Amino acid sequence: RGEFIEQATTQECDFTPMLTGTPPPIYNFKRLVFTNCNYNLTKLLSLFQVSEFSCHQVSPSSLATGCYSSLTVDYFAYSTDMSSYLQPGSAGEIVQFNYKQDFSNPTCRVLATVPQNLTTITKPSNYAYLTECYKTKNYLYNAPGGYTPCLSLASRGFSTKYQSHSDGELTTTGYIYPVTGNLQMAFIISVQYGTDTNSVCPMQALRNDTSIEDKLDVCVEYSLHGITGRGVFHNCTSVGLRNQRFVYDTFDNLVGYHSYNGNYYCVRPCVSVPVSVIYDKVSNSHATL
Amino acid sequence: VSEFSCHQVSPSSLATGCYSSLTVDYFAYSTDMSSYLQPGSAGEIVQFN
Amino acid sequence: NLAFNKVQDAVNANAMALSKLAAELSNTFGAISSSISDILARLDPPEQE
Amino acid sequence: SVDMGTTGSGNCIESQVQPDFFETARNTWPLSIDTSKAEGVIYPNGKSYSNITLTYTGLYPKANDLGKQYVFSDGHSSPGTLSRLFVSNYSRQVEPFDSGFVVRIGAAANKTGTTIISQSTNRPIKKIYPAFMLGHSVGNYTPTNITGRYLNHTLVILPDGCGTLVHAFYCILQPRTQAYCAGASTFTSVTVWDTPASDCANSQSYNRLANLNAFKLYFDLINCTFRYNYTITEDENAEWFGITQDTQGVHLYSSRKENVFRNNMFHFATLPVYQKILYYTVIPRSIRSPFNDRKAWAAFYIYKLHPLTYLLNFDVEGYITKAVDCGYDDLAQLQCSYQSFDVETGVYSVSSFEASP
Ligand SMILES: *[C@@H]1O[C@H](CO)[C@@H](O[C@@H]2O[C@H](CO)[C@@H](O[C@@H]3O[C@H](CO[C@H]4O[C@H](CO)[C@@H](O)[C@H](O)[C@@H]4O)[C@@H](O)[C@H](O[C@H]4O[C@H](CO)[C@@H](O)[C@H](O)[C@@H]4O)[C@@H]3O)[C@H](O)[C@H]2NC(C)=O)[C@H](O)[C@H]1NC(C)=O
Ligand SMILES: *[C@@H]1O[C@H](CO)[C@@H](O[C@@H]2O[C@H](CO)[C@@H](O[C@@H]3O[C@H](CO[C@H]4O[C@H](CO)[C@@H](O)[C@H](O)[C@@H]4O)[C@@H](O)[C@H](O)[C@@H]3O)[C@H](O)[C@H]2NC(C)=O)[C@H](O)[C@H]1NC(C)=O
Ligand SMILES: *[C@@H]1O[C@H](CO)[C@@H](O[C@@H]2O[C@H](CO)[C@@H](O[C@@H]3O[C@H](CO)[C@@H](O)[C@H](O)[C@@H]3O)[C@H](O)[C@H]2NC(C)=O)[C@H](O)[C@H]1NC(C)=O
Ligand SMILES: *[C@@H]1O[C@H](CO)[C@@H](O[C@@H]2O[C@H](CO)[C@@H](O)[C@H](O)[C@H]2NC(C)=O)[C@H](O)[C@H]1NC(C)=O
Ligand SMILES: *[C@@H]1O[C@H](CO)[C@@H](O[C@@H]2O[C@H](CO)[C@@H](O)[C@H](O)[C@H]2NC(C)=O)[C@H](O)[C@H]1NC(C)=O
Ligand SMILES: *[C@@H]1O[C@H](CO)[C@@H](O[C@@H]2O[C@H](CO)[C@@H](O)[C@H](O)[C@H]2NC(C)=O)[C@H](O)[C@H]1NC(C)=O
Ligand SMILES: *[C@@H]1O[C@H](CO)[C@@H](O[C@@H]2O[C@H](CO)[C@@H](O)[C@H](O)[C@H]2NC(C)=O)[C@H](O)[C@H]1NC(C)=O
Ligand SMILES: CCCCC/C=C/C/C=C/CCCCCCCC(=O)O
Ligand SMILES: CCCCC/C=C/C/C=C/CCCCCCCC(=O)O
Ligand SMILES: *[C@@H]1O[C@H](CO)[C@@H](O)[C@H](O)[C@H]1NC(C)=O
Ligand SMILES: *[C@@H]1O[C@H](CO)[C@@H](O)[C@H](O)[C@H]1NC(C)=O
Ligand SMILES: *[C@@H]1O[C@H](CO)[C@@H](O)[C@H](O)[C@H]1NC(C)=O
Ligand SMILES: *[C@@H]1O[C@H](CO)[C@@H](O)[C@H](O)[C@H]1NC(C)=O
Repeated sequence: RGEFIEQATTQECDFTPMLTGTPPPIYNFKRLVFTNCNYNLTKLLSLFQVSEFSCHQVSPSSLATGCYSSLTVDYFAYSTDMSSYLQPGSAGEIVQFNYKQDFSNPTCRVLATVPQNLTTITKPSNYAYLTECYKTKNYLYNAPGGYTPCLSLASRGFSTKYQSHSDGELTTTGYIYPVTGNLQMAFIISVQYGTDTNSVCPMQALRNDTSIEDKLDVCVEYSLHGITGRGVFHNCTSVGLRNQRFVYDTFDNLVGYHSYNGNYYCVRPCVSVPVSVIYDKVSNSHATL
Repeated sequence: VSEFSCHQVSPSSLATGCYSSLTVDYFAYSTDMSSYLQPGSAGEIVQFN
Repeated sequence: NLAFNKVQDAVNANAMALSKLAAELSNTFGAISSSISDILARLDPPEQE
Repeated sequence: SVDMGTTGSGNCIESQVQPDFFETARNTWPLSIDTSKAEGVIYPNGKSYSNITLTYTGLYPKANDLGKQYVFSDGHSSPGTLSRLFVSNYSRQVEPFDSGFVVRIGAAANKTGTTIISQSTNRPIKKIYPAFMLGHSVGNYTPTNITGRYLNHTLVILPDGCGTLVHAFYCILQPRTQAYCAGASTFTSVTVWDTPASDCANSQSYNRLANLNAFKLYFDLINCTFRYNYTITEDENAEWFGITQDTQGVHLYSSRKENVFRNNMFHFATLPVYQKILYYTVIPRSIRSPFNDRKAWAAFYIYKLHPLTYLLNFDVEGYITKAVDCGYDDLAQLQCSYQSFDVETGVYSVSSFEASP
């Protein structure tokens, strides 16, 4: 029967490193992490022509309309015709020696093309990836979400197909081929829920604050610094740490909230009153308790 | 045909069985925009078209 | 005394029935959450249903 | 890159490396992890609990762990003159990072103690902060073949301002060739120093860059990715500090964040260091105090973190007051199974002995 909305004024997330310069090869992928900020999703999507997406325990439209504790993006230059080599359970060199997607958090894999005139991203000369990485053969495979152990060796650069570099203990080999047409990229996105007192929010999901003072003891929808739900609020003596802002019980259900007005509110799920019916068949009449 | 995705039915069953009614919506559409028609897409196609 | 212990056991059986009833609402049964509000917030049809 | 300030010039100060005066039977002051006070426990992120007990899976020290002791000393001094620095051999030791660690700081402050430089002299003990280098690959310092050199980007954490500031930067460390510096033939250890006569003379004019200036004499800082600093309130209370790393970067924790009179550590920073940290080394400090004003410095203790299950008790205000390490013994397992510190008298079946290949 109402809405309870409280949000803090935050800065804008910094995506400029991704939108300027040359994206790296896959084995040297760049990672960005965001917390306690807002970002314009509609603008970002209009800079790219998506060719495929695959998500796990989340959907892109929910990312557009809700908030999360943090947002991690790994990105690199990647030819779209090699898409199958990034699939889970692939047996090829991409997963073994370059990038292996982690599935411990909700995650989505996106491939896209950079339109020729639209952006300030610059093209590399070649696409590139590693074909092997071994200790003298004792192969060394990527951990999920990690970097290849051969990363330092590979930074010497690759000038021809199947050129090798060694340092005495590690050896790695590289493959290169030219970029033709518009540049193509890959993005690996993951989010977390309920690990911070503040949130990351798309700009389209923001709403004006409202008060709870005239809505006590009734069921309302709430959005408190990105944490949403339904519940009934009541003014209470303060318990728990105010600077942690949220109080939970043993089942990890929210039971309290410290407001920026200075008060503490007990929180309960929406309740329903019992009803019983007394019926007499002979007279066909009824009453209620 | 370049792709198909079905939900609670298969094209071969449509070819070999009967049904109470059949509804078809159709339009011109570039195949390279296929991902924008997927469920849960965040783009302008699902929002406004 | 055994009889007093039996009294306390009767009371405890009554309490345990209710506690087991309430605890089952936190079982995910292999879904992404035990809360319907979270499921509606994070997924889209048909995966939502 | 970010500016790291003015490049160093001149010579480094000599250090006398003498471990037999530091790791000695007379300087052993053991302190173990006491779970009944929840020592070394990191508080969960983004929430709190009030007046309940529950189990929690995370990174925790092992119960009754002794850890590892470290002690810093004044440098050599005579009336009117300042001489060589005096240190142990911590600068050449390289430790595995594994899952991270926690540090107990200033536990013996307010007690009378030895001035390591002089086995007879005794002083009241003062708190001193540690300094760290953390990185992904290590080698020898090139001229002397002394171990402990950090290659490529290195994370440095360095206290400063007479205990009112700490730096945190990620840059390549390029050795200098001047006398006693990291690229010279007379180098013995990376030892940072401050001069309290000119640095800590007045609480309104604390030198916030003295330790950083000393570090820059050993190395030229190149291609730094970031430079942060955090302000600290000066006092003599015991403290806890902690560090971990995961997909989202390096996390730093401190008991000063919420209530320094409680020992719970709270998250206060995340650093964008995404390549896995494998090694760390303590950077020794040596205070150039004058001969008339000589001091004793509190030892600090490092305990490793492990992925474990803990039983946590929260009071009404939300602090963690006591804990149980579930895998320590059979009684601890029984308590964790019942999610309670108070169990009835009885005979119980518990988890069987683990059989792994
Ligand atoms: C605590 O941590 C902060 C953050 O790292 C430090 O702040 C930086 O301090 C340095 C000085 O050490 C500042 O550097 C100077 O910036 C001037 C202006 O910079 C503009 O551009 C930068 C980059 O975008 C912006 O960050 C900044 O806000 C300005 O918009 C330059 O003009 C200075 O150059 C001159 O002096 C240097 C001295 O070494 C010479 O080498 C140059 O040739 C030149 O003569 C200089 O680069 C830096 O701007 C500060 N950053 C911020 C965000 O404030 C604190 O110093 C540190 N505090 C401590 C350790 O006590
Ligand atoms: C997220 O990013 C979006 C993309 O940057 C933001 O959208 C843009 O917002 C600006 C500011 O409101 C708009 O600029 C104005 O547009 C109007 C309308 O332009 C059209 O009509 C005029 C004639 O009336 C014509 O001259 C133009 O060519 C257009 O046909 C102009 O009248 C204004 O002068 C001004 O240019 C952008 O148009 C708009 N872009 C899009 C694609 O919508 C969005 O605001 C960001 N969101 C947040 C919350 O920051
Ligand atoms: C070394 O000695 C100093 C001085 O005695 C110690 O600092 C003081 O310690 C006491 C006891 O913890 C602090 O008392 C508390 O103060 C707070 C203030 O709000 C109050 O709420 C508590 O009820 C309690 O009275 C005192 O404030 C503190 N003084 C300072 C300047 O911090 C110090 O802890 C000792 N160090 C060691 C290692 O024993
Ligand atoms: C740092 O100094 C300590 C103390 O001298 C060294 O440990 C000793 O090493 C010698 C030589 O192998 C052994 O005989 C002693 O038993 C060790 N002492 C103890 C207390 O264990 C340590 O090796 C030095 N670390 C270096 C040089 O990296
Ligand atoms: C770093 O220096 C150490 C010595 O501090 C080197 O270890 C020596 O290795 C040689 C050649 O194998 C042996 O003959 C010596 O006996 C070793 N000395 C000691 C004290 O153990 C080590 O090889 C050097 N490391 C690198 C990476 O060059
Ligand atoms: C990381 O540090 C190492 C050690 O300083 C660098 O290694 C040298 O790199 C050059 C150029 O590739 C080679 O010619 C040398 O043989 C390397 N030395 C050793 C001991 O391997 C390495 O280049 C640095 N990596 C990055 C990414 O800058
Ligand atoms: C520090 O960064 C600079 C800038 O990227 C590096 O200088 C580049 O080095 C490469 C490899 O030698 C050259 O191809 C570029 O022309 C250099 N660019 C500029 C602007 O000088 C430098 O190598 C890095 N320093 C290290 C790793 O010690
Ligand atoms: C094109 C390969 C044809 C191989 C024909 C017969 C192979 C015998 C057994 C092969 C194992 C199956 C590998 C399948 C490769 C899938 C692509 C990938 O995992 O990235
Ligand atoms: C090409 C987009 C790259 C964006 C990089 C990082 C973005 C930060 C968060 C983004 C939300 C995920 C949107 C995924 C778009 C899938 C395509 C679609 O739903 O139709
Ligand atoms: C929300 O607040 C802003 C700032 O006061 C105001 O401009 C805007 O009109 C408000 N929106 C609504 C829908 O009331
Ligand atoms: C809520 O309770 C607190 C503490 O009892 C009280 O100070 C405060 O005024 C109450 N709030 C309102 C809106 O009455
Ligand atoms: C805290 O919990 C104890 C144990 O159940 C209970 O007796 C006590 O009343 C509680 N205290 C408060 C202040 O709610
Ligand atoms: C360091 O080792 C090298 C051999 O690798 C040797 O030539 C050199 O003299 C050594 N330096 C010292 C100071 O022992």
